[PDB]
Amino acid sequence: TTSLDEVADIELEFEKADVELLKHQVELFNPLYEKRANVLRKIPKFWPIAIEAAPSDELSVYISPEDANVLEHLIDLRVYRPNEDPRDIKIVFEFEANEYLESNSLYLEKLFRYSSQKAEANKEPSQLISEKVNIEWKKNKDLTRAPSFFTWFSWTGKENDIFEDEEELAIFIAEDLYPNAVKYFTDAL
Amino acid sequence: TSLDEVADIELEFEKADVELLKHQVELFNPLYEKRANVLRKIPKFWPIAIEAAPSDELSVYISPEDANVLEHLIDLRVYRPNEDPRDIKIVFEFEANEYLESNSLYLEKLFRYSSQKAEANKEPSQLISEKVNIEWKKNKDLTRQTKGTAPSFFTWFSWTGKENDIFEDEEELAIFIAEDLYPNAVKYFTDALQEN
Repeated sequence: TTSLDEVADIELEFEKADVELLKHQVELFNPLYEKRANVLRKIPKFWPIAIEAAPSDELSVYISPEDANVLEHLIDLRVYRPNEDPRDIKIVFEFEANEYLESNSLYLEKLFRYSSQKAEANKEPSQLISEKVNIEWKKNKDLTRAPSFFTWFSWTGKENDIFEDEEELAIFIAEDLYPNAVKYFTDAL
Repeated sequence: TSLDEVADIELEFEKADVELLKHQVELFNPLYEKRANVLRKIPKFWPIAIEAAPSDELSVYISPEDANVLEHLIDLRVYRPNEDPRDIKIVFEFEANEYLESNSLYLEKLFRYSSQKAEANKEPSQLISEKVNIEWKKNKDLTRQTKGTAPSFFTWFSWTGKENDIFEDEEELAIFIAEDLYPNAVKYFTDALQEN
């Protein structure tokens, strides 16, 4: 067992501490977020304003002028880490009634699961996989057919192992947009 | 208003970030010490990891001559030794070389989180620091450059943040060392080791 072997093993210990730390983060921030979320819902167009105020190259860049008409009715956004593996992120979008989305799809939920295999096998690592989230577009308002922001909901990451815009966006929502929504909104004044 | 309620809540988030960082420190302190003991057995680990780290955050500030000094960097440590876990101490240790006198082989730079500075242009300046004295051997002082306007990496040690600028690249570098290079060092090293 070389020093090179020791280092790789110790790195596995760091991964476990990372998971322990996220567990603690989950306990800490869940009540704060729930409490924040029910105040934010009373602030008209809080989320499209915060998204617009967020760095455009992180999100705004992917949003059509038409995508923006849908997102104008985004009334709620939430991020969860609901699984025993705290690295899985669940992102929720809720829209008020509008001209584009059938009312079944006014609530859209997407789950990104940490993958052992994908993480194990540039090399800026891709770690996340997801299931296609179905959207019922109103006839005939389907922006999924430049590309629409809403195509992000079909991404799976199971086709290759490149770290793509969709996965990076998922992390931005979870680790930046969501914690900082209030700062971004206030920046907008 | 319901926007002044958001305010009160936002202060709770701020208390929680700090609580969370405090837990992080107790959690990782011994892991870093264990890791550091093994890394010291691995020659050139730090210059190899510095080199493999993203160039746009680090090696861009490193002239070839700087790099030559860094070939002799035998240890790098980051501490959060104070009450406020946002205070960072960054420690460089060098083996003997042509550039540093023996009492500058150990270089220590502390950054304090200043809430007054942080209260006052998107990732605004939050840290303050003291100049770290470096004793250079005769005619080896890399910070002494008039022409050749690009500052040696080593001018970073004199940054204080006590008088403010628009951006503070130096602070950005400090955070990168603390929050990216040091935690991801083994990952970076491994990328190089396995660029086969």
